[PDB]
Amino acid sequence: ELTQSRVQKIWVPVDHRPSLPRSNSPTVIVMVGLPARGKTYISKKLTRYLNWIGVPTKVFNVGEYRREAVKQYSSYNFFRPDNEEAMKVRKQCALAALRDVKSYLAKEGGQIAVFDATNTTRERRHMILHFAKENDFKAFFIESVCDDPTVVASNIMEVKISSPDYKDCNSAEAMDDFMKRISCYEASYQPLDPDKCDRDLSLIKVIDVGRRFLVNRVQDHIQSRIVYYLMNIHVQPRTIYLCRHGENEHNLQGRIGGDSGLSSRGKKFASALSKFVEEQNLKDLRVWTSQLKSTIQTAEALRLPYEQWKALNEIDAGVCEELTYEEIRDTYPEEYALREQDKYYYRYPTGESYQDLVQRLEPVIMELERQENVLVICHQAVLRCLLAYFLDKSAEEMPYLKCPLHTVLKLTPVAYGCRVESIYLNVESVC
Amino acid sequence: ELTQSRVQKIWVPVDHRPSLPRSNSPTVIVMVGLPARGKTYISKKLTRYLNWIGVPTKVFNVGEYRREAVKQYSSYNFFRPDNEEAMKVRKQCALAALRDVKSYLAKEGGQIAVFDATNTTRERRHMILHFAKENDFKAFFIESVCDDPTVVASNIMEVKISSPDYKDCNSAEAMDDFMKRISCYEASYQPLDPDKCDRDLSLIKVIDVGRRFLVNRVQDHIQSRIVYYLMNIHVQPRTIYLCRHGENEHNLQGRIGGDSGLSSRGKKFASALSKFVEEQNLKDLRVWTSQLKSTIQTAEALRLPYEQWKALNEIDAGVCEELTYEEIRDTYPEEYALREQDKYYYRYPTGESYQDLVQRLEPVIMELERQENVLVICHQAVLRCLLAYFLDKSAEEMPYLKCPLHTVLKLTPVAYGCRVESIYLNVESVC
Ligand SMILES: Nc1ncnc2c1ncn2[C@@H]1O[C@H](COP(=O)(O)OP(=O)(O)O)[C@@H](O)[C@H]1O
Ligand SMILES: Nc1ncnc2c1ncn2[C@@H]1O[C@H](COP(=O)(O)OP(=O)(O)O)[C@@H](O)[C@H]1O
Ligand code: ALF
Ligand code: ALF
Ligand SMILES: [Cl-]
Ligand SMILES: [Cl-]
Repeated sequence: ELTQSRVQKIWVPVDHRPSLPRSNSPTVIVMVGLPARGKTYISKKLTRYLNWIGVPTKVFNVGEYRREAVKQYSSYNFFRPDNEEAMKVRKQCALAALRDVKSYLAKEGGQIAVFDATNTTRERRHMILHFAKENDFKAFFIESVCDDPTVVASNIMEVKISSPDYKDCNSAEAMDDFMKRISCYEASYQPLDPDKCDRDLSLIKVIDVGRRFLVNRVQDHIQSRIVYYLMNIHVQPRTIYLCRHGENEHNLQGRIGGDSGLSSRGKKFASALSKFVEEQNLKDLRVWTSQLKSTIQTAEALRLPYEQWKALNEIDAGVCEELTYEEIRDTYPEEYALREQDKYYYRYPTGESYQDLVQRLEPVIMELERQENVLVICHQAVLRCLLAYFLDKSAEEMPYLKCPLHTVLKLTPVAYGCRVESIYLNVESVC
Repeated sequence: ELTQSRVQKIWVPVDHRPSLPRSNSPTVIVMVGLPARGKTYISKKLTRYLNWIGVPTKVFNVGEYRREAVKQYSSYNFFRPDNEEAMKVRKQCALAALRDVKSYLAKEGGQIAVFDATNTTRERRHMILHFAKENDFKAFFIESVCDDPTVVASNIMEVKISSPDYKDCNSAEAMDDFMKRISCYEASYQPLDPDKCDRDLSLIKVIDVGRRFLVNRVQDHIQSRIVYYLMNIHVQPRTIYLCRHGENEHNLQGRIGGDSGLSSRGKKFASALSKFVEEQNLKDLRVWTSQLKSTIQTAEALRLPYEQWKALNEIDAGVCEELTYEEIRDTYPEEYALREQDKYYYRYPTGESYQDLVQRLEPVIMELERQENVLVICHQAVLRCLLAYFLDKSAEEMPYLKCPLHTVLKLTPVAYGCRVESIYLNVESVC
């Protein structure tokens, strides 16, 4: 005796509860490396990734604990190794972060805590290891090694000088301060040593902006997924454009899904998309579509090579496919109402949830990380899922993100994330 | 104007051909390392993987060229570095393999050539690099480093002593010969050096049976996928059991697909499966199901924890879902006949192909590589796809593999692959 859950449609054993109804290991990811090595960029982008694929992850940025504890930054003097008081403030900030890590993992349902600090000494890492061990937490280390002066300078310009630590600073003096800050750490810096001392630690060393990796003792599937991700991201700037198919005939009829073709306005969008792309004047631009006709017709207007992904097809509405929202309310009032109250987890009978979409889209996201400029012509539910990943929107908000017809979303890197610009292509469509 | 292809259902631009109709880089993977380091095991298992996911791959095992050129092996004396004639035979075998690599990649449609030899000197690798460069082939190196005497001995016992090179040998003398063979290579062995000399090569060094990896300059998505795979396989023995759901009510009716429940014989299978598993007497056994009721009912009979994968659900027959094969022939004679002539690539309208299945199953296969003992309770088309991967069956044969109801397929490692044993659980079912 199994029953199907109403929202997610999962078969579960009938729990004929008795008259008194009665009701693995979390991981600490330890960032390691000199200042302006990408530790915070990695921490946030990895966390963005892990949350989107359904692993509860949170960043514990010790520098933010320090900013909050100390109130205003004046100089690199705070980071001198001979600075006894600042050392103990720094240490207290780390312990306060660790307190919060313990609470997040052991009491708030978190799976992955990203412990973002320098962690450049064996003694500090021994301290974190002791803490993970006493809490039954796994520990995975990510060290970023970058000795290239151009990359470090560029990192300082891009994220440091505009930091609230330097609000009372100009660029040249910000840069000069930050360079001296970095030199404070150099004498005591003990890089991870997997071939000797760190033999037994689970780690990845990311070398020269991802050109080279050293990987030791991956222990489980989450570490395995983390490593895979870290090995496929790159820092060089690029643009991602996302749009729906031009309006289609089912849009005109208010019928959901199917495989209908472009209306005459959908085809006007497709020509305008073509003019938009040409005006972007990109050296190389990849174009991706789903396998549904409306996206492929749209891409055909571009006269560029394109590639079809079945993983980009619109959410499968199962028994509701091809129905209007009025016929859904009437034939399946119960299904309509379940969906409205739990829109992310809700599965159409014999169809999909947004949650299912996320899993189908995982390889699309991994390949997008590998690409440079890309235009993705897709579908409402798909686009929302992709946008949530790029803009770090939660599961609960994902199915409501605003993704109208005939509008390009243009995503560009700024600092520790993505900026979105909307470009409406001035072609009417149903609402 | 787009038309949908008949077999694969792909939208393509109508090719209104004129009256005269007119009609990237391949990769050489270079194995590196001492004898009995797993080079051939890796070459074959990687190739098995790449072919199953649709990348045409072939192994060029230089040792097999040498076996064929020289006729009978007597001793390690053949591999002495002072052996002028054998050196030139070895070199000629390598060049003949390279000739075949060129032909496979440049003329036969191959994408990945796995060049399986020792390749232990910088001079030999320079030679292969020159060959890839002059052919416009990419080159990716995989070195296996293993200094553990227990692993090397175990490798010799498992694959070497039973080699046709040692047909006129007993174990002790086979082992002794092979150890001296290995020592021939040690003086001239130049390991890959990514931190200096090999700075510019695309490579992975696999260290101590996958405990540690060094990765340099992954150039593209195929190398990226290769690395991911190599990092998630392990050599320790284990068993995989595969079976269909116990017979279901749609089986009884000859209706395909749906989400029907177990018949009374399907439930007798489920109890017997339970007794079969208990008799296997495994320490730890993972159980995986799809999200369709019939597999989950089957797993419930086991009283073990199990995990549901949507990726394990039966092929989606789209418009043919829930129809009998007689109603399919009658309503869709054309679809019936397209399927019969091209069964792997054929997609049901609004449904799936075996090809689609393979893509959905990729993460199931990657996680299976990470596991130890696993029982997968699934569905006919799924099981066939999985079996093809484990038994290295081609795409064309995959949809015909024999996968009857109420029968466990038990897969165990032997040498460079998997052995299958069939265990019928003595419970009748429709045919
Ligand atoms: N692996 C890497 N090596 C060096 N720099 C990187 C890496 N990944 C990202 N970056 C750069 O790091 C910059 C941000 O540095 P940040 O993360 O604030 O450093 P940290 O936390 O180490 O002080 C971004 O400009 C990004 O381009
Ligand atoms: N990374 C590895 N390191 C060491 N041994 C391995 C590795 N991977 C597989 N093996 C073992 O290699 C054995 C087969 O060796 P083989 O592939 O014939 O070696 P080679 O081609 O280097 O002479 C198998 O028993 C398998 O267990
Ligand atoms: F049918 Al749509 F975005 F409107 F996939
Ligand atoms: F319905 Al089956 F194997 F018979 F999935
Ligand atoms: Cl310091
Ligand atoms: Cl030799």
